[PDB]
Amino acid sequence: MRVLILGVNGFIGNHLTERLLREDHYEVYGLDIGSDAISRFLNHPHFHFVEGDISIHSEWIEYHVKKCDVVLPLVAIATPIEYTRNPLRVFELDFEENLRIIRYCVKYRKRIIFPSTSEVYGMCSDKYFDEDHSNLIVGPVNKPRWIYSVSKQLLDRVIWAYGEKEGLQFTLFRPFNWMGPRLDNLNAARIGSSRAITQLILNLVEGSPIKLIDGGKQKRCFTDIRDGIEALYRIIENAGNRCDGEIINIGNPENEASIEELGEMLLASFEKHPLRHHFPPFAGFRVVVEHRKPSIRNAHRCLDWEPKIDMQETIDETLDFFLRTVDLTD
Amino acid sequence: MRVLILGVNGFIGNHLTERLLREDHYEVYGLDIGSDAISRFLNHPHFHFVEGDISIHSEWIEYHVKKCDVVLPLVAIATPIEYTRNPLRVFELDFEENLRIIRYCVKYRKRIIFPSTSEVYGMCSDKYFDEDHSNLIVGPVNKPRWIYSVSKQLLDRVIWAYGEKEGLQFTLFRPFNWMGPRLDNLNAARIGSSRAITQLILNLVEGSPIKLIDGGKQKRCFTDIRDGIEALYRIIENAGNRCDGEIINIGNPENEASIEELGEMLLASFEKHPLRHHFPPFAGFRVVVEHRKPSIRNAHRCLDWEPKIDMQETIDETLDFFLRTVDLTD
Amino acid sequence: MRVLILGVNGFIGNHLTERLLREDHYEVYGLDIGSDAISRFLNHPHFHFVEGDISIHSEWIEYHVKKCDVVLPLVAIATPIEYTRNPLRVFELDFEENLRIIRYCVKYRKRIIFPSTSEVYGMCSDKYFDEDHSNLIVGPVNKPRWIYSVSKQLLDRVIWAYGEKEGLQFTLFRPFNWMGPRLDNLNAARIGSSRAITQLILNLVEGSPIKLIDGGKQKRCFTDIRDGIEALYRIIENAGNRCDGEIINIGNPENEASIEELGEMLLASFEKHPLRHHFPPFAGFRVVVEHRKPSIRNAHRCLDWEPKIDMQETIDETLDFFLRTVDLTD
Amino acid sequence: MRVLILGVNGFIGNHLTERLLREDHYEVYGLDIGSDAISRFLNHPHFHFVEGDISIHSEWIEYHVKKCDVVLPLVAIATPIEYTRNPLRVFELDFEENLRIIRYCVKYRKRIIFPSTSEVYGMCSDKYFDEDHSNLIVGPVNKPRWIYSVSKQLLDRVIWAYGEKEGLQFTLFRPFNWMGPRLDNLNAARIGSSRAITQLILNLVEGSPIKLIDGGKQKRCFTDIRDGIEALYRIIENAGNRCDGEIINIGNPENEASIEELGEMLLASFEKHPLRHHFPPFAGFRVVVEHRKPSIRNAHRCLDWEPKIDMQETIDETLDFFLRTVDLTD
Amino acid sequence: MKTVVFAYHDMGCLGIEALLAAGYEISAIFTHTDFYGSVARLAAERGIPVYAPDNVNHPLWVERIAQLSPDVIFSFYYRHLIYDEILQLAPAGAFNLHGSLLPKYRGRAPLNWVLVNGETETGVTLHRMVKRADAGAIVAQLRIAIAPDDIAITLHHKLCHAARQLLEQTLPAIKHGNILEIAQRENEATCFGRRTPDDSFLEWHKPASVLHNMVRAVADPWPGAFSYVGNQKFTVWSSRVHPKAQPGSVISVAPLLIACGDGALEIVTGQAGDGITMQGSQLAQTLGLVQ
Amino acid sequence: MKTVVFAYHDMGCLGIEALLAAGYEISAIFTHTDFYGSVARLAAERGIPVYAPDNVNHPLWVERIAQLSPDVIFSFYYRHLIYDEILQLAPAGAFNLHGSLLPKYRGRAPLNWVLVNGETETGVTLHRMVKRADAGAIVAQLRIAIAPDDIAITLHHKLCHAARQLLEQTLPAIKHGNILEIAQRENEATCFGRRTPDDSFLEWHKPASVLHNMVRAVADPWPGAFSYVGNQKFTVWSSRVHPKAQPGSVISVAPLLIACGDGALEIVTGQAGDGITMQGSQLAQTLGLVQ
Repeated sequence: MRVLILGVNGFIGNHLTERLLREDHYEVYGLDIGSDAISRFLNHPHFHFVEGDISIHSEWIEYHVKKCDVVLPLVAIATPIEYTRNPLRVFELDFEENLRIIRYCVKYRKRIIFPSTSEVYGMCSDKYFDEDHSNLIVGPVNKPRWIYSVSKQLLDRVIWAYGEKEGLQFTLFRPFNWMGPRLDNLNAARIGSSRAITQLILNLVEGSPIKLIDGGKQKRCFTDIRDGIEALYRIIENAGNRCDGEIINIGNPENEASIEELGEMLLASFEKHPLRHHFPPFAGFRVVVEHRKPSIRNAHRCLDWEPKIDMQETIDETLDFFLRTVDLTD
Repeated sequence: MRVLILGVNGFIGNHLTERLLREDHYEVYGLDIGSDAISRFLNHPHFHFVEGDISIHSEWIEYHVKKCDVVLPLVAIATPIEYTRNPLRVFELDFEENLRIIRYCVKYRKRIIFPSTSEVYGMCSDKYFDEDHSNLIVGPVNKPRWIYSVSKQLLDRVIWAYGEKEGLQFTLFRPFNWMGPRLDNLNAARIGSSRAITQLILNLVEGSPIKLIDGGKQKRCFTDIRDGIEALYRIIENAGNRCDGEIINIGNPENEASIEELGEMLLASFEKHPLRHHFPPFAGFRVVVEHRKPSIRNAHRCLDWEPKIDMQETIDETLDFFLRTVDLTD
Repeated sequence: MRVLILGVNGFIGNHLTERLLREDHYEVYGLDIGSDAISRFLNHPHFHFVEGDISIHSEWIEYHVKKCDVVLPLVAIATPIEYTRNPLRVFELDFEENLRIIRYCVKYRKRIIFPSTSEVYGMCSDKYFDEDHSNLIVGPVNKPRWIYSVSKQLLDRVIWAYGEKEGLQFTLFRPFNWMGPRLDNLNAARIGSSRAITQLILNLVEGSPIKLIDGGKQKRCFTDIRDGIEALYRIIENAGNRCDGEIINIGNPENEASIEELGEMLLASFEKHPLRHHFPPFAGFRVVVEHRKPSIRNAHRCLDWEPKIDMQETIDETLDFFLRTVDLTD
Repeated sequence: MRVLILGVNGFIGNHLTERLLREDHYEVYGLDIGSDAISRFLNHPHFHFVEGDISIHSEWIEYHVKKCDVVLPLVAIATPIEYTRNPLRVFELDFEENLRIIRYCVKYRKRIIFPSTSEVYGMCSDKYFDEDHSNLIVGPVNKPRWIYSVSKQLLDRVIWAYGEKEGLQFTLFRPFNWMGPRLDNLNAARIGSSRAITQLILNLVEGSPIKLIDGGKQKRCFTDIRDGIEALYRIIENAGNRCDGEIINIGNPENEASIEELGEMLLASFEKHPLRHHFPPFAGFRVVVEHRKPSIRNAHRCLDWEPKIDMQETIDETLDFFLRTVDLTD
Repeated sequence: MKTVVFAYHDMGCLGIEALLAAGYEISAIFTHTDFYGSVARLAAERGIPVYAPDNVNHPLWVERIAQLSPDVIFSFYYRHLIYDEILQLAPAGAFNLHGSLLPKYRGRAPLNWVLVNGETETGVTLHRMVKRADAGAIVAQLRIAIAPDDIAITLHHKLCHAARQLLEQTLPAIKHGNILEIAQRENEATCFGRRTPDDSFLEWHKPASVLHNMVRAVADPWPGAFSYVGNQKFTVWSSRVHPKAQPGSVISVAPLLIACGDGALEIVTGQAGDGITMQGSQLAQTLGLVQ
Repeated sequence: MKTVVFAYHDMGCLGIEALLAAGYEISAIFTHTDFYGSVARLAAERGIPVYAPDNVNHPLWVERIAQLSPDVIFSFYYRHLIYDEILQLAPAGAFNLHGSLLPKYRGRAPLNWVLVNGETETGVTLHRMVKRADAGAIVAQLRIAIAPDDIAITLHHKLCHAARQLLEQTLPAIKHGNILEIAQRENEATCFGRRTPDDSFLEWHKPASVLHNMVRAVADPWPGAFSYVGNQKFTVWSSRVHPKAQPGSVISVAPLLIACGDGALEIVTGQAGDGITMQGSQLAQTLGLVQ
């Protein structure tokens, strides 16, 4: 099984590649423009680094789709300010360039495992966002923050249509704030790591304040990467072909917190940490979609999966690794 | 001023062409695959029939965009059953082929006057659908009727983006149940005529029943083509460049009726008509988005326009012309 | 013999088409975007009007090259102010679009008869500009008036190279101020009519002044279209294949005058004309490459041609026809 | 700053790469079909060898333009006999293939640093060839040696036009007989090394005669590569953006000599050299554009540059390195 | 008395200064992003919050203004519609300072239009803001004469001076309460829209006096009145009217006189295209004109 | 005495007026296309031919100037090189009016650089134009004091006033003939180049007084001194210096005080990005600053 990861040089690429290389029947083709995040797999016999950029290359990516069996496109900009500061580039990369890769899979009859986004639900009023039943709610066109949500949704619909009409084999997945070791940088155009926890950990690391937009009462769910990657690994395995044509939220709905509470949890774990003294004093909380909890019935059904790691162990492990790998001279 | 109408062989094409030819400074290029609906302009010195089909032609349409100054793409399927029976074809024609025409305008720096749809608002809860402020509400992906609404909306957003980023000059318009003489056939892929009144008039003409889906309590607004075409003509004139980058609902919000009431109005006008005896007895009302009223402030502001024809005169005139032109031997 | 004239709707197109239709073995395909200048040939059995534009069409022109035997590309902007006001468009049309047509001839092994320009010699100091021996002299790059001269020259060199390397059959011709009935409009992008005499006749017709740039001491040669078209007709006939690979100046070197003298000659012929009273009084001479006389040895040798019409008869005939066809209500 | 050198495997590539790698903020991408001339940089962390050929590759070069910030296209044939023996190939490579690279820079908004040629001035009669004021003088079309000069000039004009119309950032440079260590081979299609000194040194090395075409009274200027490369390095640095849209002669106008004198200088330096005995006796001088001195005001102004190395030290250093690296067994 | 002010340009600056001198508490100033004074700089300097949204007719701004609880609202040359949902927030009402003798010259650019039309007088009016723009009752109106040699800029300074005089006494009067206002008679109103480049186009068939007024109306620092010599645009920066030829034809080139429908217009200074300003005689040569 | 003048800005206008008042015959004025007076408008109004070529160092202009036969040439704030082939055309020489106490501050923007460097004095100098720019012998030099509260615009007006005073007496003196000029001592010269946006960038590790001078040097109507709050640019339009924290850190937000390498700088007024000017306290909130 040849697995093509586009945008391997990051969080998901790292953790997914580790997982697949444990198993004896995977060849991982990791496409990216750099390899610093995964440099320890470069010498692995079943890892294959592929030089590339999905905006520049046509034929090279197309080739690698043909060569491989399953494809995971992880290249996208999901930086909120960018939705308003550089909307065209968000659209071009996240929509147009990924659409080309989708069409390569259709053409060579390959399976695609596509990262949809939890942002597709928008201001959905269900308490549990359900992939198969929840209505998707966005604001008017004069609220440009929604361009990312709606680009990703239209891409889902296009995948769905290729599936219905052209026999594309797909699974869509929606990560909810995955977190752990080897988080993407905040401005890396790679899907997967919780931007909210990376930002907060960054605040503590830099000694900048934690912004609570309107008191930080908006609630989010957070998912350990060990749980998340286990689910994604099962989607890849696709026991019984039970993931075919499915849309699967992957998150831990019991790991719910407002940004305020997430703030306090991180701070507690931080102040307790043996390396805390390398970092500045706490600059403080700064007052400047109200809920986003996944239904995980689809993951229960298709993957026989449920999350095993509590909030506190994921927080602690995520923070610990981040602090330990910070370069203190830079 | 060279005006390119794509899909001229219909309701809007007819009424728009009549209007522009009254004025001495218009050359109308009417593109279509047939000319029966407009055959009386074929000999007019300032009308130019152009053979074409927006799904087949690339270069020929591109040429005519370059040759002309302003472009009105009226080719689209807006037949509700088709959204569910032939969704891919609705998407391909209404979205993909119109997107090519948009990009021709961008490339040759031509003005585009694009028919958005009142369906973009979806289940918006505002009483008056406002182009600049109302949120757009659709159902889940498992409700495929929304594919038309969302295709048209994404096209608006793409036009908007070309406008912002690439200096495209556009005006978007949204017709609300325009009606009058020379209605499109129910399955013609041309935008503009109220499918609800055409269907009902057809019921009376054929002696089939009028379907009131859940009692026909859903309310719609209806607009005489003399009012509608006057507005569209002013968008073409673009006094003061006041229509640049604007989105304009064109409807008469005082001409509100449920399908039931529209039913009774048509029936009254029908039973009173001198040619009623050529048509079968009334087969009856058959019980089988709840409101769709436009805000017209944008049309007030940009066009200095307000609708002048009451419900009853539009109903009567629309019915009268339809009945008089029916071929009774076929 | 199928003769393809690109840009037939003008001076050369008219006079050439007349000449070829006198002979029984020519089929003339006259390509243009309008036909008003040649409308009296539209019904001729051996004239074939072809709709087209060399900047828009690819395949249609290519087709007509394949269909035909010999090709005369007459579309170019040679309006001096345009060289400085719209240099890119002069380059794109005159160079790039004509280069495509050249390559069509190369590909389908057709003969090309190409209008080079007398402007290629530039500030050549020979008294007689010689196609085979005179050096070409232009100013620095900071003198943008030379972009037209140098674009045309490079096109000649490219034709020459196709001839040497790819067996292209060509003749190049250089007209020197051809004049007669049916002059091109001053801003028509069609080669052939003396812009200097059209301007002057226009001054007299409009009652504007005749501009003598630095006293109008720069000397030019002027050629009756009956002489010019006779030469071009012989190039088409190509007796003995004696025009193959040749460059031929076509002008009358004895019809030499400064702009001042040309001015006085026109004015004398004007004041004497029976329709002079329909035109305003003379607004006067207004003080605001010094010589451009062709060698015609190549035309003597290849065509056995020499010019037969004196300055005065060409002036008189050119003016007379212009005045008689002016629309006095417009 | 990512610097893309196309045709790095030569004189300029070597000396430029050395210079840029001294500085800590350059990444050099050296594109070529071989690496023997630069093999000692292959292991450098900030040098990146790129396999390529500008006549074969489209997408690969395009990619590397996008990836990089500034581009230096050094691939061209400037071997005089080739202008007459293989003119089409000189045109295709030097003009057509470089034009593609120019258009890649335009498209991705990259800066281009382009080697124009001192041959553009041709037979200009100014004593000092001035980039901004000197007229360019070439012979008739029947003197095919000028095809190289005129191809390069038209390329300059096209660059200039992209600059004016399309916001291309460019600097043009004109080297005058740069010389030093690691001279290009005489038939390498790479710009930069004085063909006149390479030939002469070759005569001495081979024991062939030095050809003085008409007595070798034509005068040339010669420039040490340490001076030349310093200037080019400053163009790359572009302090104050003072090189934007500029054309810069880079030569030493005080290092003037006829070919005869250059001959005698080389011979004197040769006969004095400790390795002279490995080479044959002097075969002698053989009798078989008269001046080409640069104005360097633009380099003075933009780069604050003036040449520092006298004729004799450049001659001696150039000869010394050549002799020392000759393979005496081959 | 607390107030929220909408202001721009010199009138905006002097209105803010007058409110401050009259003891009003300015909670916020709404203005616009861009020779005149900057309301934003004045606000920034006086420590008054300042906002420049492109459009305030939205609930976001209604709420922000409501929170400021103005007793009264003033508009001093603000250029956009301030809708009633905002104006009604002020119990004491909203007042606008308009540069004309209302009801004449409601609308845009009254400074320029009064010169275009050759009025011999104009003025400043402070009036209540009602549903209908520029039609509310008059608190006070102060007339100024327009001199034959006034141009837009000199008239502008006179209007600003009149505005200062008017506000100095009326602002304290408003602070004391409602003033019996003078109704505008609709049948006497005139309204003008924003001037387009076409509105400063000189048409020579018109009387020289009318063209001269057009030159005065948009003289520097305004865009200038313009015409064409064939296809060459030129601007007439200053002119003089003079007491038998085709209109538009050159009577003389030094001085440069152009025949009009009636009388002649001397182009004292002007420029060709985007070239520099020069005396008419030089402009004539630049344009290739001859008698 | 006839002259050809190169002039721009307020200094150019006052220099032209002074030449005219001194009886010089101005044959032509060379200026540039664009709050200050327009030399072109002044020339156009006075009926003096005016040219604005981008570059005069070309034979076309040498010949045009030669034909005007100037006895003397003056440069009053012309911004480009006028090469010797032109200047040598005037037998009486060429003179330049420079805004500094030459030999100090030769070069560009002496008005701003003297404030940047915290000079307590500056002045205007009229000097002969020689091969080396701004180095010719001095005809006269007039010093003015720079007050602690002067900013670029107030100093500019003082310099213009000094220039008027200097020219009023020196121009007639030149008309009488050569004046014994005062040589500039090269060892005492300083030269400054054109200021880049980087030259107005506030670096908080510097003394508050130095930063305060930078604010003064480019205050409105100049571009303003600027810094960043992370990735957000802001401009400091006016400031105050105040007498134990990381440089660049916020000491207080009302008033807005920023710790410097030494002392603190109060941002009295400023703006965020291209936003409007506001008081420092409001700017602090706009930028999300807290103590």
